[PDB]
Amino acid sequence: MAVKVAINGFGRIGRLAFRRIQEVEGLEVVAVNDLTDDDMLAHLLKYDTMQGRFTGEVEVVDGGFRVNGKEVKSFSEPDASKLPWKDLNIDVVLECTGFYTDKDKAQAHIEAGAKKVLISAPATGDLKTIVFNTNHQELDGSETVVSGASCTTNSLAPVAKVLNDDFGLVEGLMTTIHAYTGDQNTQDAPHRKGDKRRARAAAENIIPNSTGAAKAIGKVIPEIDGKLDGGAQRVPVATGSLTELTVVLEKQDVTVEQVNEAMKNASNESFGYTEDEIVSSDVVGMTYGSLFDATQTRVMSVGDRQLVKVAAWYDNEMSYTAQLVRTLAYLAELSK
Amino acid sequence: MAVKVAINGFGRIGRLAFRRIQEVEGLEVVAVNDLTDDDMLAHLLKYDTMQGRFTGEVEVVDGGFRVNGKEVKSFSEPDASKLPWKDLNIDVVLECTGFYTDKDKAQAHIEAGAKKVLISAPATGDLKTIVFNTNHQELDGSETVVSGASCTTNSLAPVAKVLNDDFGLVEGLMTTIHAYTGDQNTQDAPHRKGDKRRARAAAENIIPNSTGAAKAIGKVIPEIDGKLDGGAQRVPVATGSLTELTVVLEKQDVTVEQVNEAMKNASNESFGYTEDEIVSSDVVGMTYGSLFDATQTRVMSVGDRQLVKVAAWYDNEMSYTAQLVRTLAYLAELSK
Amino acid sequence: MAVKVAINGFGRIGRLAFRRIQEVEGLEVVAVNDLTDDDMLAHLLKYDTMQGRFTGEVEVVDGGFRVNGKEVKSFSEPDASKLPWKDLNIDVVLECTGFYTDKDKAQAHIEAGAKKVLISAPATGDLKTIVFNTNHQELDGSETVVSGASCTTNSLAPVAKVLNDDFGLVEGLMTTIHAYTGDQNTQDAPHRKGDKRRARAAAENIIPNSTGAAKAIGKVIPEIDGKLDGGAQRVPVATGSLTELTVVLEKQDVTVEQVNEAMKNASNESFGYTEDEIVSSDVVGMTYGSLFDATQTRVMSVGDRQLVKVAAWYDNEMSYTAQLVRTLAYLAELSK
Amino acid sequence: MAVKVAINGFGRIGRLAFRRIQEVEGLEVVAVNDLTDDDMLAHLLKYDTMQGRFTGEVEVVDGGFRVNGKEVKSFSEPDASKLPWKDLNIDVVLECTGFYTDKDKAQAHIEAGAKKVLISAPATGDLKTIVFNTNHQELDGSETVVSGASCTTNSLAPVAKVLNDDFGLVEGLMTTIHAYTGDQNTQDAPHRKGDKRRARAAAENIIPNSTGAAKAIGKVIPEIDGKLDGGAQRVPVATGSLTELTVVLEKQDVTVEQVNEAMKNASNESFGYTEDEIVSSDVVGMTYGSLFDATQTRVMSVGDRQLVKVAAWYDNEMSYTAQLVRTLAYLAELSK
Ligand SMILES: NC(=O)c1ccc[n+]([C@@H]2O[C@H](COP(=O)([O-])OP(=O)(O)OC[C@H]3O[C@@H](n4cnc5c(N)ncnc54)[C@H](O)[C@@H]3O)[C@@H](O)[C@H]2O)c1
Ligand SMILES: NC(=O)c1ccc[n+]([C@@H]2O[C@H](COP(=O)([O-])OP(=O)(O)OC[C@H]3O[C@@H](n4cnc5c(N)ncnc54)[C@H](O)[C@@H]3O)[C@@H](O)[C@H]2O)c1
Ligand SMILES: NC(=O)c1ccc[n+]([C@@H]2O[C@H](COP(=O)([O-])OP(=O)(O)OC[C@H]3O[C@@H](n4cnc5c(N)ncnc54)[C@H](O)[C@@H]3O)[C@@H](O)[C@H]2O)c1
Ligand SMILES: NC(=O)c1ccc[n+]([C@@H]2O[C@H](COP(=O)([O-])OP(=O)(O)OC[C@H]3O[C@@H](n4cnc5c(N)ncnc54)[C@H](O)[C@@H]3O)[C@@H](O)[C@H]2O)c1
Repeated sequence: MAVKVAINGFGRIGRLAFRRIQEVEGLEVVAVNDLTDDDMLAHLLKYDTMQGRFTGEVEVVDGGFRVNGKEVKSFSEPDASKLPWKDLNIDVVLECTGFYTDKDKAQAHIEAGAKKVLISAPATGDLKTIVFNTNHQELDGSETVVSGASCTTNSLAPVAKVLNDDFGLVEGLMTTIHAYTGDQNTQDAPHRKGDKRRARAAAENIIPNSTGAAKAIGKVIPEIDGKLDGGAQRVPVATGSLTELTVVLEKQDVTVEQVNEAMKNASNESFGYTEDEIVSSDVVGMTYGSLFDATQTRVMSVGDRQLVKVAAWYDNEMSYTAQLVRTLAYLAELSK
Repeated sequence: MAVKVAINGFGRIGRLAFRRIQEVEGLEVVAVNDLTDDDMLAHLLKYDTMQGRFTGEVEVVDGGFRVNGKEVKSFSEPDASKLPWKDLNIDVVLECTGFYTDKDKAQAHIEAGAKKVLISAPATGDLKTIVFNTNHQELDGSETVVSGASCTTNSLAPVAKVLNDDFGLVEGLMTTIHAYTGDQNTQDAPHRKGDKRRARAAAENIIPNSTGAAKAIGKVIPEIDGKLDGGAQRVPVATGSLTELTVVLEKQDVTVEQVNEAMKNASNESFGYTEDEIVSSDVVGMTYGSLFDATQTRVMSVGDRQLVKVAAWYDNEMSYTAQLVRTLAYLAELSK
Repeated sequence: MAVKVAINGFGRIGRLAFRRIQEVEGLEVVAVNDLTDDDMLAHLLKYDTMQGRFTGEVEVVDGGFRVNGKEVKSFSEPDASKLPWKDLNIDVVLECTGFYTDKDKAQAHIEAGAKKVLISAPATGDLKTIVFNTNHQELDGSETVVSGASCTTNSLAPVAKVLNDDFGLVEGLMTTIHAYTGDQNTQDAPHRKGDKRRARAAAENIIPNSTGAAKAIGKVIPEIDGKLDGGAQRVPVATGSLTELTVVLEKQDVTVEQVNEAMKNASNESFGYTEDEIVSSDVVGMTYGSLFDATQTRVMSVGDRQLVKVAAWYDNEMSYTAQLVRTLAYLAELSK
Repeated sequence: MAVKVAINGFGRIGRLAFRRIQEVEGLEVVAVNDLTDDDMLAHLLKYDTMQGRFTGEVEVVDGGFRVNGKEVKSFSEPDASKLPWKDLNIDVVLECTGFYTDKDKAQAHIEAGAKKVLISAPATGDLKTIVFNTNHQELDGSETVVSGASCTTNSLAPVAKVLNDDFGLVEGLMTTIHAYTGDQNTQDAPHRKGDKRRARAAAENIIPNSTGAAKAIGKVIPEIDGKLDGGAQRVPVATGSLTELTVVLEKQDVTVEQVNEAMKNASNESFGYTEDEIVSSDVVGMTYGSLFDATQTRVMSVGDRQLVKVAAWYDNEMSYTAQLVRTLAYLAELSK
């Protein structure tokens, strides 16, 4: 029998993690918690605007919903500490609500009976922040709370690591041209968090916004802590994003071909490499955490001084989710 | 000195009502209530994605904000019954939160000290529902709570009235191809009201939805109560909407020219008439409650049996708001 | 060996017909003609914004491109009469350029050597217009030029037939809320055809437009010729469309349940039936020609007089394409 | 009497240039040329998706259209060399077709009888490239063909000049997150220029693309020739754009406040300054060629090595047009 997973917050990441977990043996979602009725949950699992119809069968049943014959218990409890995790034998909670993004707060799940908690976002507190295939080996299995970092962090980390390992990273600035997300308002309206830019119509604007991804890349790659920073422009695509990274390197006389070859060599199931002139919708549903795009590599040289820019695609939904589920699996396998 | 208006809910309609009130003498907004800080409020008044920069000067001051030298007191009180309306001499509350859409609930403003309440939506309970220039003369000045109807009701009313007055309305069905609004989710997510369609990405879908507009047109035009019904398709424009009305008329041998001439004759500052082949973005900001579009008139005749279809544009924002503020002005003038 | 297909115009419908043909045994595309280089053709086959990555392998070769090991000859010839159809043994041309939508013009392919021509649109001239599973049996195999009708015609036909067969169709009007297409301008600009509405920014507007679908439904269902008419509102989704049909029926005391059951009974691989509260993106990629949506049925009754409204979803792209390919297959099978 | 202007290509820039010219005394548009009928031209002048209704009156007359009582002659001649510029006394052609972007080609207008040509784009050949208020004083009045550079170049120039003048520009890389434009396809289709990216659905994608803006900034600012490079991401807003510039400076220990103060001091009617948290739709219609946005300034410092990033907004339409008309006015004034 599988590792028993409970998803807290059946949102974009929660539901896609659910879908992704269907295709990973030894992981089962036995429970889902949100703030809504079961008809809504089943409906949002079946139908997904950007990610497509769920392929299996979804049925509403007493106390939850059944997916391909398998019963998922569901709950409507805003306070995680009151969830029946001890009774259900939860091995790991995928904390995907956006409201427990901190070690202390996530501990609610451990009190409620979960053995571990993996947060679908950056989190404050004394915990590890993990981008799979960049630093997942920093896990030893004894962690009770882990962060899977952010989508952007997952797109950035393998890129920054190659730049650092192969060229020496001096410093850099990043912009992610990022799809709009649920914390953005549909029409211009007050924003819960006081952000005057997330306050504006999501799908009608280029919207500058913050992110920690680059500032907190040091949590994932300690040897470059403090060397990156940058922000985001939220733009009107519902999913699919691009990280542009502009860097100063230690190596001199760096060429486009050298940067690209180095990226290619470091490719794996988390870090994709393409030379095709693709655009954002081509990466919707992709399971790479980061797709390095060699067509966008630039090297500006003035005398002995070089700036190097690179760009990596990610589906800020599915790319992140696939990374999150890998980390989940690995976290489980090490714990047993 | 002016009629003293308080806007409850500085939302899309609230803020646009504020802007529209700036250009109507004898009306002042002296107070605004919402659920946010003053920086947000001032910012959302200044900048508006679809409706353009606010032309005057907006400044944050102690206890509110100043618009062109005029002080607006602001509040952060989700329970209307606790607002200082008595102390401020509120003559009318523009109820624009979407949460007091019922005579009894809106009564909280009366208890708080407001003389009158006008609700920016259809509302249940023993009150009048008013589309300016279609039934505003049903007001006598003694009403304490009034509904300004919906945007769709305001687009539909003058059209249905002409159809009825001039041709006899037997029955009809309506569809409004309607811009998305703030009650719709940015990304597929749980919907507060359990509506599986309003739950979906607002700007990425054709989304079928309900409305009362047609079913409750009887509140505005009693002589055609129960003769209309229909729904909405929410589509990805951030504002600007079209109402398509398909009717069976008692008059025989009706022609396109007849329908069109009849609409033109009935035109005023609430009901515009056009023969130009416009599209939705051409009516953004317009102050007609309803723009009859003659180019879309159709008459299908099979023997003696005719179906007649017409279409009317409205800016679900500014068109409704202009109607609302006319009704507010009139309600005030009759009260004195 | 398969029926030998040439696709003229590797556009939206051309490429999707290509994809669809890959999964239908006894049909092969041996030739493609457009107005561009092979790199472009291959690229647009591989990547598709709304329809997803092509699953197989696509490679540019000398004189064309190779798909999963199979060679496709390609051409760049604007005058179809000059195509090497005789030399290539073309059994059927999928005419998908939008520029040969007439029997006489399409004859260019017969002169160039193709045995038959099937047009991806309504076409003038002495030829048959075919919606698969509604009137495809009107084909005997001796036709040299055939039209596959339009996307709208395919969504409307099975619906209209069931209304007529089961209830008696007196008359009706139709609106399709339709995704924007390639003959719509990106930004407001002159339009090649003089259409002041198709001239406007496709993805920023609700745009009223014509269609023949309903006026020429008589070509597909002769027994209701002249009884339907209507138009379109083009809206900003890149694909996925909805047909609303409002009708007068002969049968009295018709209920929603009756209309819905009658539609359900008529369902097949061309005509789907759903009771789920889906939205346009849920039909992207679907292969039904028409998805009847029971949640949108309405019956308006005033005394003895009834209006009945129904709505059917279609992917104006894939739904039409799947229909087109079925008709192509059938046309081939009857010819041999 | 005014400088007699003829607009070649009544497109986005052409029509907006027309509108802008209505509010600049001593400039008249007496003639317009495009590839379409007068009804379309007049319609597209009246109605504008992003830029709003034309305020004055537009009327179709014999041989052109009348704007506020003033006759504009119109033509339908793809070959500029055949235009009746001698007969009409054209002082300056605003070359806005996108098809004459080269000194030699634009010379067709001089042969046709125009005294001068100003091109609404970067242009090859022996001519000056002008960004108003950055290098317009490089004009002496004897030029017959001039380029007004690109929208991006206009947003970047005043920024780059300040960085250079005040800090010493070593090198930099730029990204413009740019609104989609008319040479982008509506749906994925072959692209006239073989660009596999401009080939994609303009409003559904983040689309990487080239620009010369930065590489040819050296035409406008010769003292920094060859020190900048960069590209674009076309995203789904219909207008309004942001230029991010990441730079290495000679001055050490630069702060955010220094960069911002430096930008503020250089502000004028071409180069605006804001500290407001605006978004793209807030700059639609603005007449600054560049709006420097202080909220986005970043300085990354690792020991003694700094990267400085800044961003300036521009309405790629109206910002560019306003700059183009300023350069037109000035070019005329010096010529007389
Ligand atoms: N959308 C993305 O690109 C993306 C990518 C990576 C990481 N993330 C992170 O994942 C988290 C969620 O993001 P999302 O886009 O899935 O958001 P979402 O809003 O789609 O989903 C959050 C869900 O949590 C539910 N919820 C809220 N409070 C709850 C409570 N206390 N108890 C139970 N359920 C509750 C909501 O009802 C909602 O369904 C955030 O921290 C976010 O930053 C998002
Ligand atoms: N938007 C339209 O096109 C449209 C048209 C006509 C009528 N309406 C109606 O107007 C009302 C508001 O619409 P909107 O589009 O402006 O929505 P919105 O979300 O912009 O406005 C809601 C505003 O009210 C505030 N609010 C919510 N609860 C509150 C509380 N109890 N106390 C104080 N403030 C509170 C919110 O913070 C927000 O500012 C709804 O009834 C809606 O149906 C909307
Ligand atoms: N939803 C839809 O877009 C859809 C659905 C049903 C039917 N149709 C019809 O099918 C046809 C094609 O539709 P589409 O959207 O795929 O077209 P499209 O705009 O994508 O382009 C069709 C292709 O024809 C090519 N072509 C090849 N030879 C040509 C020549 N001789 N002249 C002109 N073009 C040539 C063009 O380059 C283009 O790639 C049209 O008749 C259309 O109305 C489209
Ligand atoms: N943001 C912008 O759209 C923008 C900004 C700066 C510069 N520009 C540049 O200005 C130019 C115009 O751009 P646009 O956006 O207005 O393009 P557009 O397609 O909107 O307008 C081009 C117009 O020229 C017409 N035309 C008239 N005579 C022609 C002929 N002889 N041959 C070919 N076409 C003819 C076309 O019908 C069309 O209306 C291009 O160089 C473009 O790069 C565009």
